[PDB]
Amino acid sequence: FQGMTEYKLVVVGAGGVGKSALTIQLIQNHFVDEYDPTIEDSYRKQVVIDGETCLLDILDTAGHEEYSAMRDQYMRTGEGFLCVFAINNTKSFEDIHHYREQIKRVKDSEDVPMVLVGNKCDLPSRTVDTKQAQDLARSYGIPFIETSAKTRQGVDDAFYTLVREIRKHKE
Ligand SMILES: Nc1nc2c(ncn2[C@@H]2O[C@H](COP(=O)(O)OP(=O)(O)NP(=O)(O)O)[C@@H](O)[C@H]2O)c(=O)[nH]1
Ligand SMILES: CCCN1CCN(C(=O)c2c[nH]cn2)C[C@H](Cc2ccc(-c3ccccc3)cc2)C1=O
Ligand SMILES: [Mg+2]
Repeated sequence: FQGMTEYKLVVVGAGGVGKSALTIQLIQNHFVDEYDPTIEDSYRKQVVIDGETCLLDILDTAGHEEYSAMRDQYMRTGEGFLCVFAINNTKSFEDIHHYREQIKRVKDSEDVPMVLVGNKCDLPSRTVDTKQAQDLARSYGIPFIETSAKTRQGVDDAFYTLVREIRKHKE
């Protein structure tokens, strides 16, 4: 034993779905009301999951980005991916297929650890039903979790679930 296990997590999805708000709620216990578009930012947190101490290295990505060799390079180093849409934005849900294809291409694999995240569950303007998102996740063989970065519903669960998926794949 030379130190805690490290997990490299990448958060992807369309512009404005709440990738940064989810990550800042996890790290700082703070809700960000402002919309400041991301290029690329990285965070670390030590947590205990299923009795194992580990270090989460989290990469928060841009939601609007043309083809970039530099974006492919950091995605290749990711071990697992949170694929985020907003439950009030149907286009962000339709964009999930494109994120999943991008990940499979860069990792050269059909079997990459991933969790589908439906964020902004606190808002009254739902356009994507729970059953539709659950059906999509079942079709991919991955978990689905509903979150709110404002209330904190599901935030720890999304990240911890992704770690559990990475552990299953290693074993
Ligand atoms: N009501 C509510 N608002 C949210 C939630 N998550 C994010 N928001 C709001 O949505 C806006 C965009 O959030 P942000 O985290 O910056 O989105 P992003 O996916 O990181 N955008 P980008 O891809 O440009 O970096 C902000 O005004 C933020 O407060 C949520 O769960 N509920
Ligand atoms: C230290 C400077 C570089 N950073 C920036 C921020 N860090 C800091 O501690 C910090 C504190 N003050 C300012 N920065 C933690 C961060 C650790 C980290 C996160 C993510 C990844 C990753 C995940 C997926 C794919 C590829 C890579 C790999 C590593 C990091 O190493
Ligand atoms: Mg962001």
